[PDB]
Amino acid sequence: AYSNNSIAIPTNFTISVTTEILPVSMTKTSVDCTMYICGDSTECSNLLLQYGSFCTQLNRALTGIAVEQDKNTQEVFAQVKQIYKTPQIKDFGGFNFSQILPDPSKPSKRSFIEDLLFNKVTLADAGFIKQYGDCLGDIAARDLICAQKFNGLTVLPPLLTDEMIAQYTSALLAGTITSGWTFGAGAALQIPFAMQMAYRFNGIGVTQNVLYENQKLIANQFNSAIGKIQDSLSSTASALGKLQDVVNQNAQALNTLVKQLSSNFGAISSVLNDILSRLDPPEAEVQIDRLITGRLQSLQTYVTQQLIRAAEIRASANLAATKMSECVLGQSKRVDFCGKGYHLMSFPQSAPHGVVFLHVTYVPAQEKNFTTAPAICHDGKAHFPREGVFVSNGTHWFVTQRNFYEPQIITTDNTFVSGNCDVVIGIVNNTVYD
Amino acid sequence: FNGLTVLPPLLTDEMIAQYTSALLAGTITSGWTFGAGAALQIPFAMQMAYRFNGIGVTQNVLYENQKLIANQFNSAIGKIQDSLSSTASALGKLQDVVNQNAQALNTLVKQLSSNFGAISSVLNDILSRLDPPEAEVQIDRLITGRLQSLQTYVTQQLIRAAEIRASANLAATKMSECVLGQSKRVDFCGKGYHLMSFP
Amino acid sequence: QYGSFCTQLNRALTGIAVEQDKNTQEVFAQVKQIYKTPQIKDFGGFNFSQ
Amino acid sequence: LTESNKKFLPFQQFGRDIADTTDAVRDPQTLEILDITPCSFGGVSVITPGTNASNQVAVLYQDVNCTEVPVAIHADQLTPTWRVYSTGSNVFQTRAGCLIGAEHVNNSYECDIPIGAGICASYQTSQSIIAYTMSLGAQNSV
Ligand SMILES: *[C@@H]1O[C@H](CO)[C@@H](O)[C@H](O)[C@H]1NC(C)=O
Ligand SMILES: *[C@@H]1O[C@H](CO)[C@@H](O)[C@H](O)[C@H]1NC(C)=O
Ligand SMILES: *[C@@H]1O[C@H](CO)[C@@H](O)[C@H](O)[C@H]1NC(C)=O
Ligand SMILES: *[C@@H]1O[C@H](CO)[C@@H](O)[C@H](O)[C@H]1NC(C)=O
Ligand SMILES: *[C@@H]1O[C@H](CO)[C@@H](O)[C@H](O)[C@H]1NC(C)=O
Ligand SMILES: *[C@@H]1O[C@H](CO)[C@@H](O)[C@H](O)[C@H]1NC(C)=O
Ligand SMILES: *[C@@H]1O[C@H](CO)[C@@H](O)[C@H](O)[C@H]1NC(C)=O
Ligand SMILES: *[C@@H]1O[C@H](CO)[C@@H](O)[C@H](O)[C@H]1NC(C)=O
Ligand SMILES: *[C@@H]1O[C@H](CO)[C@@H](O)[C@H](O)[C@H]1NC(C)=O
Ligand SMILES: *[C@@H]1O[C@H](CO)[C@@H](O)[C@H](O)[C@H]1NC(C)=O
Ligand SMILES: *[C@@H]1O[C@H](CO)[C@@H](O)[C@H](O)[C@H]1NC(C)=O
Repeated sequence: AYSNNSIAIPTNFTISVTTEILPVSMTKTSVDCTMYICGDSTECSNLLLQYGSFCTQLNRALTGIAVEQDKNTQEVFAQVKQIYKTPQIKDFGGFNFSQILPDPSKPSKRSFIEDLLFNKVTLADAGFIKQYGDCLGDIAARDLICAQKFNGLTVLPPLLTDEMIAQYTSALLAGTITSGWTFGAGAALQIPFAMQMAYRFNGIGVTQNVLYENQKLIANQFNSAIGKIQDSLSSTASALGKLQDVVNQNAQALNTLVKQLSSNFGAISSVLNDILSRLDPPEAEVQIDRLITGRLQSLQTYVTQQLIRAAEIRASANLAATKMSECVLGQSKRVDFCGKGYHLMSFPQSAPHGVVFLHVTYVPAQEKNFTTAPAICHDGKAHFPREGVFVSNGTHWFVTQRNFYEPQIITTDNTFVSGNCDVVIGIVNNTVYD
Repeated sequence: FNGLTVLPPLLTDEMIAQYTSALLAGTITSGWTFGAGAALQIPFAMQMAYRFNGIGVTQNVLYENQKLIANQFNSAIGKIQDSLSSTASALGKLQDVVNQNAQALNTLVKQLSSNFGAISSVLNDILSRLDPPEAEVQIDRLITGRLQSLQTYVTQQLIRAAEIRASANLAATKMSECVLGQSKRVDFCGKGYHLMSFP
Repeated sequence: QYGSFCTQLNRALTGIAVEQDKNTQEVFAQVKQIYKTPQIKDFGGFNFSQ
Repeated sequence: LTESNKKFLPFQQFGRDIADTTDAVRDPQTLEILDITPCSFGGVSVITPGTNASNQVAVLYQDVNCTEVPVAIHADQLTPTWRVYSTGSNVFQTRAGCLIGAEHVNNSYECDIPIGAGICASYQTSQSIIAYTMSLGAQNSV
């Protein structure tokens, strides 16, 4: 409902907490050059020796990918090298952080929401276990992991354990709740939490008296938002599609690489054993060469897709690092970067091969239309407000701030004089008491 | 006829135009308020005064010189329209993307005539002249070549898709920051002191 | 007799198409409320007809 | 070749694996099922300082507990000066396999050579290879 003399000013507000999930790293893998192609065969290894440095390049690329995965994790989570511990007190002016602060009861010092997130990913760490005792004498055939292990494909463990990542996140949380943004620019400087919230309110353009007068309501809204986030996490399971997608893609790539070993590639048989069993060597070289070419093309395809996926994950990790540095270590004025609305704060939470951000924002709730004028005329002078807008309650004229309806009587401190009343368009007549 | 097809986009151009029209109406009738929540009405001159305060110039400068600024804006829009209607090389990027994709597809089609070391590139006149166990060698050579061509095409497509994804992410950030608000980043929403953007 | 060579190509092309649609949606679907152009054009001398 | 618990069909002779590999074979003379395992163990990493520094190395065996390290790597039919790295004295067990050839210390330093699962190796003073838990940083409080 657009008009040239009508404005709408919000009266209430809502404190909303949103979730953002960003993949940070993927699984690191290694491939045996000889045991995948010519597994346990001196003749085939001798033939493979005539292909030069084909697989050294593959090993180099995979090593670079693993190194960059560790680097991505370090850049995302190691912003601060000082490990602040959670204070013994919880007097944060009515704010309840028990759902995100670490819980010493668990064997891994993780919070409730972190436990939910780590239990929401159905991966079971298939690369782990299988400690060369599981692939031993048993009635059943080999699993999908023993097949990879016996054909030269391995998974390297990450440098940082989940407990160390949890410690980093806990230090970040303690710093951001006990010092504000000061711990990112240097030494951590203590400040009561309500004062920090007032500073953020001033940052978003709302005077801190709004926070001070309505502290209890804001604290209750924050607690309810955290509870709703926890309930949503504990109910649904499709919010973590990205991390599960990365894990599934990597596992599918490895499984396809294993299952490609049964292709004939134009030879008499895909089994290397029953070529040297039936064919004399100089006749067997042709079949062995065809098999070598096919199995060497498979590895190149796998490595190329791995490099592309690594580039995508590196971009995601860079975005996550920027988000941490800007939303968590400070207050961001970029729109739609740290949550929809006016950004207040963010809280980091660790996830399997990823990070989770709890953005806290300020949203106006109920608007009310009013009549507004660009300027107020007086005895040969025009008046404009220093900070705020002019609003009339049908009979009187007041000045009020932008994002919260708080009318004030027009005095000399509110408005400044510039020019005369004829130049300005829409300037209305009203009295300005001193 | 050789198995290569083009899938239509999910969103038609009319739906995209509707989205852009909604964005324009919101940004001209409410300011930046419609991005952070409910759209709140405000007269346009007051919104321009708010932007002037954002760039560090007192709003009385806008109020006193409203007509001149409006005329300058109209003249700038007219000059932009004339420049668009005169030249044609300003849209090199989109035409470049279209040409690259079309050239890739055309090269993939034209690669079907390569012999790849076989007697003939035509599959029909190998099974016509050679008995099957002897024809298997030629068929295998042709299969290997035509399977390598597809892999090269797919790898190039993946790299181009990554580049386009980066460009789309930049476009989304530009929309959110320049259109849904006022940006203080230098040289991000135009050279100078940013006021507004229109998609 | 060449195994799953082309299933991977199909998977990659499908992912590319899906991400193209996702790119368009992320760029253009920021707001889900379709505001219509006002009947008035009294924008204080500014001309948006073009 | 080892003894197998797998059951073959009465007329079967070979057993095939998922990746078209021979798993178990029935002995023609004594009708028993023997499973076939490759004698090449994948997952051996060599931790070394530069060749200009020294020649000492520490070997890491992935996903193996050091009780069955000599069995896994077939240390019986191996040359000397490799059987030293199979059954040693500086045996340390980590979550990323277990490391042989490096002395374990309880002092936490900054990471020098990342091994995995929070364990890093370094070459320090005479000189020897030490392995330790990496340090995230200096403890602090507000
Ligand atoms: C614009 O404001 C003038 C007064 O300055 C008023 O007469 C006119 O009706 C307004 N325009 C509309 C469309 O209401
Ligand atoms: C704002 O909303 C809360 C929650 O409904 C309510 O308790 C409070 O009275 C409202 N404030 C105003 C000024 O309407
Ligand atoms: C914080 O919430 C938990 C459960 O949500 C509750 O047990 C605890 O008492 C709350 N904190 C305070 C100070 O009431
Ligand atoms: C304020 O008034 C305008 C015009 O009279 C109307 O279109 C608009 O809906 C009103 N606002 C509310 C919140 O009712
Ligand atoms: C607008 O608010 C003022 C402030 O109390 C009041 O005196 C005045 O009567 C109100 N106007 C109307 C029309 O209610
Ligand atoms: C305010 O002053 C102007 C000239 O200074 C005059 O035209 C107008 O009528 C006055 N308004 C009222 C309500 O007296
Ligand atoms: C806006 O420009 C068009 C052509 O550029 C013109 O026809 C129209 O009259 C202009 N608007 C006004 C209000 O004059
Ligand atoms: C084969 O002959 C050997 C030697 O006499 C004997 O030990 C073995 O039991 C025989 N196996 C069968 C299946 O007859
Ligand atoms: C190894 O490199 C260092 C580094 O300069 C050098 O001082 C040393 O002489 C080198 N060792 C040999 C044996 O050359
Ligand atoms: C195998 O490794 C585990 C480590 O989880 C260890 O507890 C166990 O004792 C080892 N096996 C033997 C036979 O010692
Ligand atoms: C290091 O800690 C282990 C485990 O407590 C202990 O057995 C060992 O003696 C310690 N080393 C030294 C030098 O004290």
